Amino acid sequence: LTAKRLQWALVYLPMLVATVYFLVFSADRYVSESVITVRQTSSREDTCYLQTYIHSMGLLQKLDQQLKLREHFGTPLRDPLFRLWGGTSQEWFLEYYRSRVEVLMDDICGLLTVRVQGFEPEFAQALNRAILEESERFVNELSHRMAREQGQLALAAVESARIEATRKLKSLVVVEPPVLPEIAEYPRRWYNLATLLVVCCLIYGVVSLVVATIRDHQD
Amino acid sequence: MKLVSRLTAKRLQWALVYLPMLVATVYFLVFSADRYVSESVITVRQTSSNSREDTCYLQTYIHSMGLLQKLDQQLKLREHFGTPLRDPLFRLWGGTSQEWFLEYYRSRVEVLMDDICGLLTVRVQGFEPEFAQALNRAILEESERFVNELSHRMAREQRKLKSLVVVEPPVLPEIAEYPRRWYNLATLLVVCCLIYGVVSLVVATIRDHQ
Amino acid sequence: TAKRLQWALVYLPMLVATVYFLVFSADRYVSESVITVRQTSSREDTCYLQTYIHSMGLLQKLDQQLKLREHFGTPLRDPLFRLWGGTSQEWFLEYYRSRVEVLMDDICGLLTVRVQGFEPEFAQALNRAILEESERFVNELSHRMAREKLKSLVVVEPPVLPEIAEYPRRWYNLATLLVVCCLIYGVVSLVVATIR
Amino acid sequence: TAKRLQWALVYLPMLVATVYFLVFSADRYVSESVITVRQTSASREDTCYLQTYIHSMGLLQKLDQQLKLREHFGTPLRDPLFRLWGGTSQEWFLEYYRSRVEVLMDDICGLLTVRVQGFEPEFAQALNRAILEESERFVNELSHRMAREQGQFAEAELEAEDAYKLALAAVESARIEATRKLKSLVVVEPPVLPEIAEYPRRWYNLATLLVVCCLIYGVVSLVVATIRDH
Repeated sequence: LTAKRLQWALVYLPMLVATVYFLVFSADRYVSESVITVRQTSSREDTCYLQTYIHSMGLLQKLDQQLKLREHFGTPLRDPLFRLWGGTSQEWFLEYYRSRVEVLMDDICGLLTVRVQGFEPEFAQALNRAILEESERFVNELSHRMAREQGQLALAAVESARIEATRKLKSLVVVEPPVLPEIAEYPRRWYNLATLLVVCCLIYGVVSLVVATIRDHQD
Repeated sequence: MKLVSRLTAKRLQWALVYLPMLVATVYFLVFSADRYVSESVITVRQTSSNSREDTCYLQTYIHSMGLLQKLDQQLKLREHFGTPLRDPLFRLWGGTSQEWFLEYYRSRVEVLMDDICGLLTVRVQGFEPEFAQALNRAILEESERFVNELSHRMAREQRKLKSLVVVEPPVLPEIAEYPRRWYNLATLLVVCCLIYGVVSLVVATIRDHQ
Repeated sequence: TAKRLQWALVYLPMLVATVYFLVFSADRYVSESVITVRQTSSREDTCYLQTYIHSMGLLQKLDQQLKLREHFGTPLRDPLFRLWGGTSQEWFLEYYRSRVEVLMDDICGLLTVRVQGFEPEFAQALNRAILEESERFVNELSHRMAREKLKSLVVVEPPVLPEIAEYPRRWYNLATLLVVCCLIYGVVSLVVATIR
Repeated sequence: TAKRLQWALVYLPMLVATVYFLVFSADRYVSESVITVRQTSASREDTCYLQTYIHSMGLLQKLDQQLKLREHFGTPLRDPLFRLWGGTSQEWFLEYYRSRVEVLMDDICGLLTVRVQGFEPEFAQALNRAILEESERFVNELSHRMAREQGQFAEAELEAEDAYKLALAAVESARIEATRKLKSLVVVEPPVLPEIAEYPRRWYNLATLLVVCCLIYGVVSLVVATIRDH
């Protein structure tokens, strides 16, 4: 258990693996963020509804039928970690999508920021636009169905029910529309490499100090 | 006290160190039964004005008994849950009591409440995915019927008053979420080790003391 | 000596509990019901129901309706949980309060009532009579207020016929008694050894 | 190893700093304005909408099409670290603009303070006025987007006579809603024209560099002592 073996098996090997991954094997991932809010036309419950519905399963069924997500995410064969392996289960696909699309909530303003990822910037922007339009359609159809079933003299009630069923009661205002990225911000190769270098340097130092400490006993 | 010296290091190991993974491996791999899960997300609204409390009403009503009787008459849960004879732990034995059936149904159907803004999530386990989806849909339809009858009664004593919002409809699973075989094996390894270390220390000090 | 506290402290309660729970105990079925009072047009009415269920007048009306004094005297084999004949009215009140457990869930205003009895149909009938009389009192309060169907009772979970005896848990009671008896033995042995 | 160790993590770092700061650095002028939106005839949510929109990306595209900040921010060649290099990424441009434009909100009153940076005073003032005008137009456009859909719905409904009356009244209400300035932005302090720079604070960063260099020197001396005792 010499120092050469510890340096080779704790510092040089993991840094070598990380270097030959992040430089020649990793696949770039472009993000396309947007900032949205849903308001009543002359609201925390509706933004919770949107936050849940974005990570839902029916939205995935619609989006996979629309923009062909599965065959897009299987394109980069060089990177084996972030690619979507073919023939995988539906639950793995759902978890992969939930990892790719990140939704954050600003509770002070109730603003939903959605950052989607894709291996092509145009695909990421198209996916974000599809998410926005499907979210608006869902938040509209919910109120449409609710008012139509609630409304279902008598003639005035029928007229009120039909005009409520056809009215655009809800609307989604796009504060910051889905942008088209130019370069990929993921993965942060150099930051990850520096963090890993610090971590294995500290780990090697700690284990070397421990080894010297146990070796101190010389009966 | 004479049996304390019998417990050598090799003995206590076969005792709680290896044995447990033997039985865990012969159960979780060749004896357990898959359990597909269907998940739905709902919330009831204030349409009967012309509302978390109604959601807790629904939370108590889902884990009730009359709903279980209705579902047993409708979809025959009792005969379905006895299907896997391979795994008795995850199976409903025939001829059991009604209360044990109620506890089994409460264990299978899991209801959670997102409390920051009140979203009712329901996860239903079944040995076939289509049966889990059907049970979830039946639970939702009886849910809507009860929340409508909840008002229909006082309206009659004094039209769809309330309504059920379906954020996430009952999905049809493809692969089985439970049981987590390798995960349970890993946690079992961790616990069996920890207790072996602790009991080795305590048997060492009780051997030294006497 | 130390054998006196070894035997007479922990063993004799275990033989007593064994000869009670195994043979001398009487099975007690239990029914449950989950309700909420709501106006037909409200926590105050819920608190009114809470203090009215465990009251005196309701006990008199229930004794007239169903004669619980005869029903709680049937099992002669159980000397503790049976209702002794010719007891005081106050002991009857405490017995009724023990046999009918009401729990309040105030995060949404839910009443739950669990009624124990030696017959399952009797337990269901007692639960239904309690629900009916509580509803009658709920509207009678407003009727007497406005005299010089105002309110209704919402039934989340109606009374249920029990099939097996949920109470008492013999093995659970024996185990927790064993644990406490051993603890008591441990503490008294430690102090009686460290006093020396 | 012993004496040359300090001649690297402290003195040399402090040096590569003063010759850059007092010779290589170029001044950066600051233009300050204080704004608050208001409903005509709380209002904090629209102010925080505005806070999001100022640092947003579409506003940067509009400002680049209007005033062409890309070539302006690359004019001073004397600062390799502070200028905007040519051919850099769009995201780096967004980060640079976010760094240059500073937005604060005081919440006990809800006033927005916008402090923009530049290399000329006239350019800084014109940029501040550009964000002011674009924000004032943006709030009105956001409010009118919610009204043009109602106008379209009323036009669809327009396609006994009481139905005609309500269809005309609703479409007239939608028309007068779509053409009215519903959200108006009032300026407490208009953008000002600076005279001297303030944000190239030479003496402030030198103390921080001194502190971090002393900390690095101490920790590196301690680990060197460790490895020497080993």
